[PDB]
Amino acid sequence: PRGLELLIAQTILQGFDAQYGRFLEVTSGAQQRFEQADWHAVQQAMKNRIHLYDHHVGLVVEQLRCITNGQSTDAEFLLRVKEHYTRLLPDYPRFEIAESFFNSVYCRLFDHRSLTPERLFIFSSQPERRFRTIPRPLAKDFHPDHGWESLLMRVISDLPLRLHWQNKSRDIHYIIRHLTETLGPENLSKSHLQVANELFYRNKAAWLVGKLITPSGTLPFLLPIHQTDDGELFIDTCLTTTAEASIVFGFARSYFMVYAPLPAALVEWLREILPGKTTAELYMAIGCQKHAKTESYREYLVYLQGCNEQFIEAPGIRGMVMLVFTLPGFDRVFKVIKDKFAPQKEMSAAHVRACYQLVKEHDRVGRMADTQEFENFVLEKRHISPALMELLLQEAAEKITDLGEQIVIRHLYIERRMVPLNIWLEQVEGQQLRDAIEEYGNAIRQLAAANIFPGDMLFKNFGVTRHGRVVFYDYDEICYMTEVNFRDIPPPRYPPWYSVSPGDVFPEEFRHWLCADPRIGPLFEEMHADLFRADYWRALQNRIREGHVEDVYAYRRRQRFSVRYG
Ligand SMILES: Nc1ncnc2c1ncn2[C@@H]1O[C@H](COP(=O)(O)OP(=O)(O)OP(=O)(O)O)[C@@H](O)[C@H]1O
Ligand SMILES: Nc1ncnc2c1ncn2[C@@H]1O[C@H](COP(=O)(O)O)[C@@H](O)[C@H]1O
Ligand SMILES: [Mg+2]
Repeated sequence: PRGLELLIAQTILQGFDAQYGRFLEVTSGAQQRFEQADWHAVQQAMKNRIHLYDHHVGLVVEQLRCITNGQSTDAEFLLRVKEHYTRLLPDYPRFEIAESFFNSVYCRLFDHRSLTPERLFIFSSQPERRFRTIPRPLAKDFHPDHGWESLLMRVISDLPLRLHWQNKSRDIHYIIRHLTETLGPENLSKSHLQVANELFYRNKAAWLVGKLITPSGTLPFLLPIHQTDDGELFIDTCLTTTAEASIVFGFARSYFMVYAPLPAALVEWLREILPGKTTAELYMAIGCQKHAKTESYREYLVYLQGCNEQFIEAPGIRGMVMLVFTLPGFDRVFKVIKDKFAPQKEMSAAHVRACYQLVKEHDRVGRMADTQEFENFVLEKRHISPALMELLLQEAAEKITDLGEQIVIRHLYIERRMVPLNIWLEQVEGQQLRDAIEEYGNAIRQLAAANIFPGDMLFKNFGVTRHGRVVFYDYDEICYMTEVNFRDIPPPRYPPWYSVSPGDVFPEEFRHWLCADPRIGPLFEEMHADLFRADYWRALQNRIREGHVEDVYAYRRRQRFSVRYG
């Protein structure tokens, strides 16, 4: 009886302990991967780290099964287990993530249905932290008592990175000028530094994240440590702006790889810098993706209970395969695969689902948005707008089940809500339009350089962020770059003896679409003409196959030290 309820509760908790343990054993390898520039490893780590959590929830559920099987499928029994599990939390440093794990297990057990607040931690059970004193620092303070050249030499001479610096003084002085031109000699000496103990690794970079304490108030202080074609460590640029920081930790970049024995602590410190990020967003930034899903559902529930607006179909051009809706004042959209696709389409829901999975664990490169897959998402009929309820019933009838006052959508994705780039290009003008086309062209370029070929490059498949960045979001259109045949001469039209086969792509036909509006055409020819040349694309897939891995700067290129300062 009791003993069993306890074993279960404890095997679930032992499960979380083990998964987080494994999770950071992986993370700790980031330094070595970067130190030996093993770029291909860095990416496999991103995939293995992402699967860990589900792997363990898997093991734990199997155990839970053998351990009983008869009771696992029993809601009365699990009510007790939750009871005990909850009494094990007051101790655990990572209790919040411990709750998510319990939920994950609960869900696998009941195939994601009947999720009441009494059966799982949809809410928390624990009092809000509101931090005391971290058991151990997590960040060090640096005062310029001879500082700036001394302060910096001291911090640069603290990184555990085992490679040679290709002229520190050089980089160290670049940093000084920036601060100087930014704070003014006076306050620069009134201001100090507080840099996090751990480096945030991502791709071919090792990030330093600290706080610039100005008498004006605290500010972001980030230094992207890069490495030369032959192992030289150098600091490329320095960002002390909140907006800048928001991009570096943007939702369209792969999560950072930062060693964090106590996540909640790290998250809270982070709020200071980039204060526009919500709780889930901060977790997601440092890698706790599954836990952020838990927090996302909470922020959703909060916003929902506090608004008298109904769910309506997302603004823009309706799609051939997905049905996407949103709440007026909410910063996300829901996307569901439609029962049947438009005649012009010949792919399976399975393939669509595969693409979303493909990009989730991909080097998102800052151009593809993170998404959250939800099984059996529940909505309250009285919340769905009449126009939308009929769309769902007509387009996704198979994916929705009635429950009287509420409906259940079986599968769906949730992602950052942006404004469809096709709408932006019709709202913006002048400089703002140039910035969009450049931003758009560079999106294609970077996706391409990371073995991702957008399927349909039409504006309607891209979105514009709060910062005016163009991010791709129509994932089932995608295919790997080393999997498409680029061609020079386009097939005749007379708007087929000229045989074209699956995989063929004619970069010159792009002119026709991407340049039909006289407003933007010229802008393309000026900033992105290369995109119409099949030679350009083939060169790109050559470096891919050659195993090359292009660099990505989470900032404007004209901010790189080697650009502005000589
Ligand atoms: N992240 C988003 N933010 C804002 N609107 C979005 C977002 N994602 C999709 N939409 C809305 O839905 C439309 C895009 O639907 P979408 O392109 O994703 O279906 P689909 O992707 O075309 O099917 P397929 O992938 O096979 O091309 C846009 O018109 C846009 O208004
Ligand atoms: N259908 C759902 N409705 C509401 N929350 C969910 C749903 N599915 C999963 N979650 C939440 O997301 C976390 C589980 O993610 P997962 O393990 O992939 O099922 C849990 O902490 C749950 O609170
Ligand atoms: Mg589309």
